[PDB]
Amino acid sequence: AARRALIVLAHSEKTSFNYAMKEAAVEALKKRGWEVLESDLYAMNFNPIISRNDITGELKDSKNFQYPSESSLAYKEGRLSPDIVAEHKKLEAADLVIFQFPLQWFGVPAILKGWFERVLVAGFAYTYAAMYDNGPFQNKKTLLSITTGGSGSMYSLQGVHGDMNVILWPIQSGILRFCGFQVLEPQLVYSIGHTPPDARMQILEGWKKRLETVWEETPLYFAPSSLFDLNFQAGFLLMKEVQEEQKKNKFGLSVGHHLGKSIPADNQIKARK
Amino acid sequence: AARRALIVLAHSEKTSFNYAMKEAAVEALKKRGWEVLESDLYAMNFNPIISRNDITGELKDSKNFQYPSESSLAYKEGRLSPDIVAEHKKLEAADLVIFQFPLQWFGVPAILKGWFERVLVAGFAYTYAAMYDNGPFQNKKTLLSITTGGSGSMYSLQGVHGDMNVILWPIQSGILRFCGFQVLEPQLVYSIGHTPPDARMQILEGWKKRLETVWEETPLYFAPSSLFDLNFQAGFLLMKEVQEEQKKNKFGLSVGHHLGKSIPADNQIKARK
Ligand SMILES: Cc1cc2nc3c(=O)[nH]c(=O)nc-3n(C[C@H](O)[C@H](O)[C@H](O)COP(=O)(O)OP(=O)(O)OC[C@H]3O[C@@H](n4cnc5c(N)ncnc54)[C@H](O)[C@@H]3O)c2cc1C
Ligand SMILES: Cc1cc2nc3c(=O)[nH]c(=O)nc-3n(C[C@H](O)[C@H](O)[C@H](O)COP(=O)(O)OP(=O)(O)OC[C@H]3O[C@@H](n4cnc5c(N)ncnc54)[C@H](O)[C@@H]3O)c2cc1C
Repeated sequence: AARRALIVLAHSEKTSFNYAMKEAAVEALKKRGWEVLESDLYAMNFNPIISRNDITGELKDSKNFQYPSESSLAYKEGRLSPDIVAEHKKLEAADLVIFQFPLQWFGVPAILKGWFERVLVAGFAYTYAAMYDNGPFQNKKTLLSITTGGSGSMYSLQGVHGDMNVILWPIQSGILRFCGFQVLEPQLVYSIGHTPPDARMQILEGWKKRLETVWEETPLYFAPSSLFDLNFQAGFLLMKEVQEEQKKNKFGLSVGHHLGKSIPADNQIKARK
Repeated sequence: AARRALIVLAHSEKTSFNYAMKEAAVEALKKRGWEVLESDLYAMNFNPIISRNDITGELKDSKNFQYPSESSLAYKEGRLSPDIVAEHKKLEAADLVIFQFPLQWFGVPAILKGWFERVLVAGFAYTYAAMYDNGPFQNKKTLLSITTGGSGSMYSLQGVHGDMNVILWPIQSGILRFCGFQVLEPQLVYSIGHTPPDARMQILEGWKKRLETVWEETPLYFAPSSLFDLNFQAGFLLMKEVQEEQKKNKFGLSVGHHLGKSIPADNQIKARK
């Protein structure tokens, strides 16, 4: 059941808790006989910006340059930048992809974003035909390990910043679910700048221990594609019948599919129903 | 009433609609006697990645390096990287900041995100004391001009991707409202790869015309800070009384503050109530 796992880290300092959280996981997975691959973006000095350099050879139409087309084509033609391929080879091998990073401006780190924008190529990572539960990565599992500066309360429903589930949605459903991944519960660590030395260790211990059975956890619930007429005809809308039935439901499905009703609960924070 | 405006563009090609949308705005504001400043990030070859190079001189504690502290301090001590200050000077002058960019992975472009993470320094852009409607930029107005590859329907409540409002929330409330900005209605252009030549022009015309009166539009509604006990004591929670009262309300306040109830409407797309 256990095999290869990819750990993507987005942090410049080796003295950070984010780096700790990194080694911990690596150390953990290894003991359980896994095979860990790493993409320490800051270390690799990975390139975040997307440009016509990601492609090799004739640019087809270098006049009215368009990245989406130029790249998915470069992909099939195997003319993609070597540093971008390097990653694909890793993704192709990883069964479990883990993203370690400090929450920055309600989102993912610039350098990480770029990895998404550059690595997750159309044709490889996704296709209008192969979206969400049809995505290419449906056999792989992924989760987010985040480090927050603010406090847990700040993200509660009555907190200043608002529901944390909303924040994760764009990342978990928008990028990972999109591509096909099975999104597991996110590892949330609030304000480590406030947590004392003890807790920090117990947190690393909890981390390690949670990894002993990551592969056996249930994924987060995202609205299944079946509920939609996935065609440019219907406009990719929730099927009339499904809308019909859903009318009898008091709750929405997921954060993005609240359907105007009350949003479930920790739909994006806890895996269950 | 009219004066300086900053336009930040995140697009590599000068042949893109996003570039069109950019000149249009510039051209428009200028006719109305504005003074336009620009930060074509790809052009400027702006640096997106955040690291200890953004600081000049002695790094205080270059042992357990921590970017939040090291930077806000470099800010006050005027020891910030020159390219980062260049922007600050622009922000300080701009009355209206407009962000033009193609939606990428349900978010902002890597290079743009970096600008956020690097330019919006603590002490200048925000402070735990000065957040949201207390933010430093409360006198400036901002809006997002986005270009989507997918179709409008795809983002509807019954669409594959889900409510568009959720997507914008992290950006509009999380970054812009946070810092103090008055967030105006976002300029949404869905799938221009499908819109015909005509529409494209009319869209640019609409754009132009909408700018003749941007400064007079009403901002989007975000839950006012007054509703919270903004202190590390209470944990920045919605005041008990406010919770009390809010109990009689059927709808939540904003996307992030849905308070478990039904989310208003185009709280993030249309400015009104
Ligand atoms: C541009 C930007 C935007 C941001 N936006 C947000 C935001 O929107 N919301 C928010 O909440 N926060 C935000 N932050 C703050 C950020 O989330 C925190 O600074 C970050 O998560 C802290 O994690 P870290 O791994 O860097 O750890 P560090 O700051 O280094 O802190 C780790 C702490 O644990 C100690 N430690 C390190 N290694 C170990 C180990 N192995 N064992 C035990 N103890 C150890 C360290 O000494 C230190 O006290 C932002 C920061 C930046 C720069
Ligand atoms: C990494 C990545 C992630 C993405 N993620 C998403 C996503 O999550 N959701 C999504 O919906 N899309 C996504 N996209 C697609 C992206 O949103 C579109 O490719 C982009 O918005 C198109 O805008 P553009 O300005 O580049 O225009 P272009 O692709 O260049 O297209 C402009 C069109 O208008 C024409 N045109 C150009 N200038 C003018 C002018 N002055 N007057 C009249 N016509 C003109 C052009 O000939 C062309 O047909 C992603 C793309 C990438 C590369």
